[PDB]
Amino acid sequence: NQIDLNVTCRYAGVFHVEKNGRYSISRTEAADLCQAFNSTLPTMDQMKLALSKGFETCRYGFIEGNVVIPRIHPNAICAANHTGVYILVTSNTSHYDTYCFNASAPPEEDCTSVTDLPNSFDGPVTITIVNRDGTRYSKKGEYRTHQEDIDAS
Amino acid sequence: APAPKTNNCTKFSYPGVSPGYCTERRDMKLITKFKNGTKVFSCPLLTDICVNARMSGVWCVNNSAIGSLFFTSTSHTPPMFHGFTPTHHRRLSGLWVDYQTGYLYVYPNATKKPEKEIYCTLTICITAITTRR
Ligand SMILES: *[C@@H]1O[C@H](CO)[C@@H](O[C@@H]2O[C@H](CO)[C@@H](O[C@@H]3O[C@H](CO[C@H]4O[C@H](CO)[C@@H](O)[C@H](O[C@H]5O[C@H](CO)[C@@H](O)[C@H](O)[C@@H]5O)[C@@H]4O)[C@@H](O)[C@H](O[C@H]4O[C@H](CO)[C@@H](O)[C@H](O)[C@@H]4O[C@H]4O[C@H](CO)[C@@H](O)[C@H](O)[C@@H]4O)[C@@H]3O)[C@H](O)[C@H]2NC(C)=O)[C@H](O)[C@H]1NC(C)=O
Ligand SMILES: *[C@@H]1O[C@H](CO)[C@@H](O[C@@H]2O[C@H](CO)[C@@H](O)[C@H](O)[C@H]2NC(C)=O)[C@H](O)[C@H]1NC(C)=O
Ligand SMILES: *[C@H]1O[C@H](CO)[C@H](O)[C@H](O[C@@H]2O[C@H](CO)[C@H](O)[C@H](O)[C@H]2O)[C@H]1NC(C)=O
Ligand SMILES: *[C@@H]1O[C@H](CO)[C@@H](O)[C@H](O)[C@H]1NC(C)=O
Ligand SMILES: *[C@@H]1O[C@H](CO)[C@@H](O)[C@H](O)[C@H]1NC(C)=O
Repeated sequence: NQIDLNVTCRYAGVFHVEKNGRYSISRTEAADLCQAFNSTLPTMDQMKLALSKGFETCRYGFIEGNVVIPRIHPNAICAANHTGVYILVTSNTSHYDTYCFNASAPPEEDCTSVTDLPNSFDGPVTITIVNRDGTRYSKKGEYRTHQEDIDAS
Repeated sequence: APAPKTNNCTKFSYPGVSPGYCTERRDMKLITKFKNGTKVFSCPLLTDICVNARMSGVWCVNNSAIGSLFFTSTSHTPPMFHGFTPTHHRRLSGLWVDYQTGYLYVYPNATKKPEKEIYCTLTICITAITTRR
């Protein structure tokens, strides 16, 4: 099996992770993914600080306690032309992307390549980090601690 | 030609969705069918809710977007259509979007099962209210 993880630059430590090119991360997998990056699900305050430093996406992703989308510039297909952090009302079983907060990141924008999942563990999956510059970093292992996430493929 | 008939404002909030929140639905409504077999579909708008909100629709054909729609509503008016933006590079085969309404015409040769292969992803976001920290 292969898992591809597309990662953005970090803004006040917050970054966006998309798995396998589609909305595919469960609530339980999201926290495990951030922890494999030595990171945590952001608080809303952390997300708002990231937004003030230049962070926006056009994707829903988990934070602590909610699924959200951060917007700086109005775009009609990203939270329907709104700005700010908007919260998605959703079932707890739906899959999205995830956001993560790294406490050792710089306060501003950090676009250096991410080269490892430092807290991955043993397993059979080839896990590939895909950076904005096109470089990719692969290792064999696992990061999911919930068997339900592994069984759901 | 099919076009929305504006309903009276019946509700002034969106059930279960507060300012600062969005919700998404993937569905479509059959607006009309013609004697020639062509069907006309719409995004699944709730047409009697007058709340300050903005909405996007995306026409999804076999899980690929063909273009997007923008709407707004207010305390004074139900959802109002503000245009379609195509995103497809190939010409559509057996499909045509009416730029005046955002409705999707499906000619009979496009597919035998349009209801299974096509939907609109409709996202409604209830506009945040300005308050103090
Ligand atoms: C099954 O039957 C149904 C019901 O009959 C058919 O449904 C019809 O579908 C066609 C499309 O396939 C629709 O026609 C298109 O309508 C566009 C919108 O028209 C309205 O708005 C404009 C602008 O406000 C008005 O000008 C129009 O006025 C016309 O109609 C009124 C009365 O309704 C008349 O009084 C006028 O004289 C006009 O005739 C409407 O109010 C319209 O923009 C579009 O027109 C373009 O395409 C045609 C050729 O297809 C050209 O003649 C025209 O000049 C336009 O050309 C532009 O686009 C083409 C296409 O890319 C380019 O090649 C050109 O260079 C140019 O850029 C067209 O008329 C129609 O509305 C709809 N009818 C109903 C009742 O829903 C189904 O098609 C049929 N199914 C099948 C498989 O046949
Ligand atoms: C969505 O995808 C299906 C599957 O590819 C399309 O079904 C095909 O339609 C063509 C029509 O030209 C037929 O020749 C094929 O035999 C169909 N394949 C299958 C597997 O059914 C369908 O047309 C697509 N829908 C739209 C609206 O594009
Ligand atoms: C002001 O009070 C409001 C409740 O009456 C609310 O808590 C608001 O917080 C903002 O609410 C928005 C939705 O209307 C968004 O969710 C936004 O992210 C959120 O900060 C309060 N405003 C402030 C600036 O604290
Ligand atoms: C609005 O309400 C009136 C009074 O009940 C009704 O007669 C009319 O048909 C409605 N108008 C619209 C545009 O729905
Ligand atoms: C279907 O019908 C439309 C309208 O006449 C035409 O443009 C298209 O080429 C036809 N063929 C297919 C395979 O959709």
